[PDB]
Parts: sequence; C-alpha cells; structure tokens
Amino acid sequence: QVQLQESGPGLVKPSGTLSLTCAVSGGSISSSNWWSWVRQPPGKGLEWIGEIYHSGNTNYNPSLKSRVTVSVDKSKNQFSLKLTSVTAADTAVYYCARDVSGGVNWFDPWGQGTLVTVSSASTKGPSVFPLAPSGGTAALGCLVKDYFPEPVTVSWNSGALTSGVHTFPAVLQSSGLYSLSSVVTVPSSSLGTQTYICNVNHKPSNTKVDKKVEPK
Amino acid sequence: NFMLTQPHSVSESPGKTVTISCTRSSGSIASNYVQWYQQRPGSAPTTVIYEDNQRPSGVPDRFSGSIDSSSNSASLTISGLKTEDEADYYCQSYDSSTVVFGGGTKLTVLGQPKANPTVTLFPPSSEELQANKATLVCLISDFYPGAVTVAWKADGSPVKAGVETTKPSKQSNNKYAASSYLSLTPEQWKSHRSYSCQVTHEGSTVEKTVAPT
Amino acid sequence: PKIVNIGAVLSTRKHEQMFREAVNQANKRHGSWKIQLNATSVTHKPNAIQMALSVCEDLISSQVYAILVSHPPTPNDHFTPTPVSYTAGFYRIPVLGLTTRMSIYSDKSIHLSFLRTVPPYSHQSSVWFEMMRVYSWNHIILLVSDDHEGRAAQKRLETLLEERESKAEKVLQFDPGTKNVTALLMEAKELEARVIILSASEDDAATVYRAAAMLNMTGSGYVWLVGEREISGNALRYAPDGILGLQLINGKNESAHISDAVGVVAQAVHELLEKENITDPPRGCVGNTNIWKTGPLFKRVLMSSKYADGVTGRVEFNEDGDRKFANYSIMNLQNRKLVQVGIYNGTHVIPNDRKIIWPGGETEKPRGYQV
Repeated sequence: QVQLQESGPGLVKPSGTLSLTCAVSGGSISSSNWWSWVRQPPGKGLEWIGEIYHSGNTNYNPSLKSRVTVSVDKSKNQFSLKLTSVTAADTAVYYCARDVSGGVNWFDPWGQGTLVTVSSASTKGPSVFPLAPSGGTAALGCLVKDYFPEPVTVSWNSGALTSGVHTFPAVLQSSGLYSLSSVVTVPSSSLGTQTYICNVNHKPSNTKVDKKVEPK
Repeated sequence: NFMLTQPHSVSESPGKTVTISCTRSSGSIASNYVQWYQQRPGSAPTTVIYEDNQRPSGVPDRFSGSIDSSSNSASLTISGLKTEDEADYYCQSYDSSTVVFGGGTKLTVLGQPKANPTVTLFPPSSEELQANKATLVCLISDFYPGAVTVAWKADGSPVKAGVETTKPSKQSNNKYAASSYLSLTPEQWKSHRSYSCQVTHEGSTVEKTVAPT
Repeated sequence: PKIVNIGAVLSTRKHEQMFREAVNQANKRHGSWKIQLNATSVTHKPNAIQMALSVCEDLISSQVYAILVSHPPTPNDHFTPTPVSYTAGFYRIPVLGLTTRMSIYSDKSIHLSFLRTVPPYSHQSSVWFEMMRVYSWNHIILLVSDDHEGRAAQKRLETLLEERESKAEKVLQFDPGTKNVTALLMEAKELEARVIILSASEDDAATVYRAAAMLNMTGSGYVWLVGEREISGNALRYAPDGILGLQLINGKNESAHISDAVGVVAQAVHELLEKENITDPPRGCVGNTNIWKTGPLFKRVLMSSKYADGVTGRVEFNEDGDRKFANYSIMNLQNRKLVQVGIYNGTHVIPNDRKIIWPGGETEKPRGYQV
C-alpha cells in the first residue's frame, strides 16, 4: 500500500535548473529502500539519474555525475531531484520511483510523471471556449486554444463523468502554441436538465479555469 | 557501462507466443538481475517480471522470462497473446557503475479488427467568433489502424490554407485518436452556405457539414 | 653497439607495439654508448601447452635475457605463466609477471625464476589487518578455501595477528570446488563474533555469499570483509551490499605495467653489464639443459632494483618472492554498485569524505560482537 507523487511539470530555461520533488504516501522513507529518479525524452526509451538513502548517502550516474543532486526530508516523508545546466536534449518526462532494495535495482511503485519542458518561450494559460451540443445521445466540449507548454489536464464535472469522455492530443501550430479539445458524448435527453463542467487544469502557468457548456 | 539492445519493433498474432531479446554488450547477462517493464502509452511504467523470471501477484503466467547465458540475452516471452499485450516493453539490468535500460520494443498484435471512424465536427463557439477568430473542430475517434486523410470543404470546394491535422495516435483500447483544426477568420464563416470535413479511412468515406447559424 | 634481447608475452597485438615502444623510449633513456636493447616478443596462448613452446621456439630461441608475462585478464588464464615459469625456470631466465596474482607464484622458494610487479592476493591480508587497525574489529571469523591461495592468505593474516593478543575466534575452511556450503556456515552463524572474513575464488565465493543469504547472515550487526576476486565476476553477483571488497590500483592495467618492466629491466641490465665476469645466456630450448652463470645474478640484481616515478607508483620488490608494495583502493557496496570509501596507501588506510553503508542498509557502523 505504498504510493509516490511528484511536483508540477513546468518550463525551464536553456542553461538552467531542474527543480523536481516527490512526496511519499502509504509508507515511510526510513524504510530500507532507495528513493531515486529516471527520465524519458518524448518518443524514446528510459534513462537513469541517481539515488538517495534515508540517511542522505548518494549515488549518481557517470554520464551526469557532475550535474545532479538528490535530497530528502524526514518530516514531510518527501524528497527531491535537482538537475542543473540544462539544454535541448534534457526535454523529457521525469519519474521518481521506489528502488526495492535488498540486492537489485528494481523500480516499484513508479511516480506519475511530469514533463520538464526545456525552452526559452513564455508560459501562458489557454483560452477556454464552450462547444455546445447540436441518435439518443449527443456530443459537447471545451475548445482549449493556444498554449505553452504541455501539459493541459481536464476533467468533466470534477471527476463525476468517467463514462463518456475522450481527450484528444493537441496540434502544433506555426505560431508555436498548441490547441486541443475534449468531448463528452451525453444522453440526448440530459441536454437541458443536467450540467457538464470542464475543469481546465493547466499546471505550468497557474491556470485553473472552469466553463459551463449548454445547448446552442 | 553496457548498452542493452532490444528489437526496435516486434509483432505477433493473438493467442500465440512472442519473444523479446535483451542483448547486453559487455559483461555476462545472468551476472546481474534482469527485470521487465510494460510502459502503457500515456502512462507511467509497471513491472511485469522481477528477478530475471520472478512474477508479481496479478500479472499472469503468460508473462514469463528467461536469461540466455549463451547468447548474452534476457528473453521476455508471452504466450496466448491478447489485444492488451499490444504495448511498449523495457528490460532493465545494472552494473557496478549504473542502472541501464534497453532501447525498447514496440509490440503490435498482428491481425486485428478494422473500425470505421467515429467523427465529431464542432462549430466555432460564440465566445470565439466574438474574439475575432473562426476555428472549426474535427475530432476523429476510434479507428483501426492509424491512418486518416482529412479534407476540408466550403460549400463543396477544396479549402487549402490554415488547415491543421495531427499525426494520429494510439488510445487505451488500441484503436487510435485524431483531430483536425480549421483556422478561418470570422467573416469567411458567414460568407458561404456550408463547411464539410471528409475523413477517408482506408477506402471508406465520412464527412459532416456546418451552416452559418 | 651490442644487442641485449628482452623477451615478452602479452594480451593483444596492440600490446606488442606497446612493449616495442617501451624498449624504444627507455633506450632514449639509457645512455646507449656501451650497450643497446632490442624488443623480442610473441602473443599468448590459452592452451597452456603451446605457450611453453611459444617460449621455447619463439622466445628462449633468441638468447633472451628476460620474459615479460601477461595475458587476457580473465581468472582462467592465471595459470598461463605456469608453463612459462617452468620453461624459464629450467634455465634461470628471470620471468617478469605483469598481472598474475595467485600466490603459488610468489611463494617461498617454488618459482626460483619468477619476478612480478603486482603484489598477490595474500598481501591483501595486511590491508585487512589495517582494516582491523582502524574501525576496531576485535572479533573476527575467517573462512578460506582449502587451496594454495587460501592457506597463504590465512597464514599471512595469522602471523600479523600473532604479535597482537588475538587470532580468529574460529578459523574455517571448505572445499575449493564445493557447490554446497550450507553445512559449514551453520556453526559459523552460531558464534559470538559478527564480522566475517573471506579469501575465496569468484565461484567458491559466490556459493557462500548466496548460501549465507539463504541462511540469514546478510544484515543486522553483521559485517562482511573480503578482498578483490571476492568482488570480481561471479562473486559480487551473488554477494551482499555492505561488503568491503578491496581492489588493486592499476591491477589490470597491462600497458602501464609493461612500461615499468622494461624500465626496471633497463635499470637492471645496465646494473648487470657494468660488472666484470658477465655471461651470455644459453641459445636454444631443444637439446640444451644447463643454466647461464648470470641467471641468478641478473635475478638477484632484478630483486634488488629501485625505480622512482614508475606509473603504478614506485617499483620495489621484497625478500620472500619479489613483489611491489603498491596502494590498494578500499571499495564499498551500495545498491549493486562498487563505490570507493577509502584508500590504503603503501602502508595505511586514509579515508575520503564519502560516507560508508553497512549490512542490511546500516547507516551506523556495527561492532562485530554478538549484537
């Protein structure tokens, strides 16, 4: 019953600091395991970074031995990864994970995973536009025009609607900003009486928005 | 350190038996414990096989592993292949210096059912036409396999410039997502009678159409 | 001009030219107005029989003054110089070793013709003594393979302890070949001490490690103290974490050891030929069955020859065999990764700023002593 959750997936400048962090749930830190980090540039495989014991003893990867630091906090039951001097290639998803240890390196459970976008362009919240409904079921959504960076995160009625939702990947425009939409197929006769609120969560730029959709 | 090498992509029919080679460059393979990961697309990784060939509770007997001493390669094998064995895959060893992973294996399940695409074309929302833009949403959802040509037509005529369409991409259910965005300017929305969205899908034709109001 | 051959055997072809260069440079070193060296050599054989001929036919052939011996650094080729040291021992041609470490070769008067730049596994037992100097390991158990290596590794430890008010609480010994050690480890566990020492082969070491993990001895207050080999290849791949397996600095660095041997042989051959009454070596290997009266005398000059600014540190040899007193590097295991905690210079342990985990993921240094 052990869980691990990591910090906001944000922007970082060329020649910059990585600043990531990872709370531990359902368990402790002084437990005999090693708390550690891994990374994946998008459309590619995995790649290790380093580890820290409950004491604070540490072990970095030779290809980055000079750029990494892992640190801990025995009160919050949390720890943290820093990775300095960043570049283009360092654009990746980042997972903290429990290295089950009594011998091997074996990662379980993993972290959720947060994309440190390494770039010079600005962080700006997406505009929200409600897509009204037009057999015995009918569609409706939230147009999320122009943003940087990934991610955007959405929910419908604050979790309530699982049965019906589809979220599409965004497209890269020439202006550099992205654009996505998400839907929820809904029973044709709930149009009018029942509500549907999109929870437009965009973490990098401090953008939480809500937006009511209704029959056009 | 040593670089593990996997097959770039593998493939095998459903109900069968498929093999995944994890070739270690320097130092013997069986020396260090090898593990195996199924990274579900748009999800973070999960052990299938720990300690060369030790299996968690919940991951089935169809997930097994073995370490070829003689070829210097761990082998993740799955028998009785299902539609939910279509996923990315990663072996992981270590040495005295690091924690290495493989290059990875794409395993597509050979022989699957085709599905004819479930389109959803959406008009510019009022608040957008107020903003001084006109943006038309085509969301294409649930088609096998991943290829879709999208055409955008005013009245019936080929609209060219300011057309946006993805590289279509994998969902949970194997069947793929895709969407499309037409960047008009307010007035163009009004000027014509109707706007179409063709979504030909390996031969078959689909095309929804929207009027000024 | 005058020519004085120096025979050699090495790993690759890539070392031949890395021997041949060394005879060049250390002729640019040595005055050369009196005598001038040349560079005779051939690669190594895996099949120990051929090697000997390859010395006789290829090397002993050419009036050779010394035979530099090195190989593929695997633990199956530490009996390649056996044939080479009989074949050069028949004649009393000095056999320089560059890399081999099993202790039969040093051993008190057995290979009368065998030099080497690399101090053996059995000298680890003076670094273990210095591990027990610092940290205060008062109650040890010692298990060793029952072989030449293990006995010369245990005795040499016991003689340093004998002048201390101590020895092993219990010394222990198994079969060099046994795949079952469960038995002996039982009484080993059932004892007062809690810091256990091993001089075993990578494979015989493996067995006891995972055999002592099966039988619950890995963590708690326990402390595993071993050397190199006990953390090389198949040992370590079944060891615990928290171990302090040693490692010899430049212990597998061939082209750094060859570099020394030609310099020392140049600073010996000029220390030889300056002498009145000096003799040519004997010609071929067939139908020749007699030494050359400057065989021992070259070797007795070889044993007593210094050489500051080497590469593997300073090259100096001792009385018993003839082996260097080079720095080690004290390793520690933390998450299936050997990572340096200290450095035994020639003489003593000086530790770095790195912090050192113990068995069972122990931050605190345990004590031996029951717990």
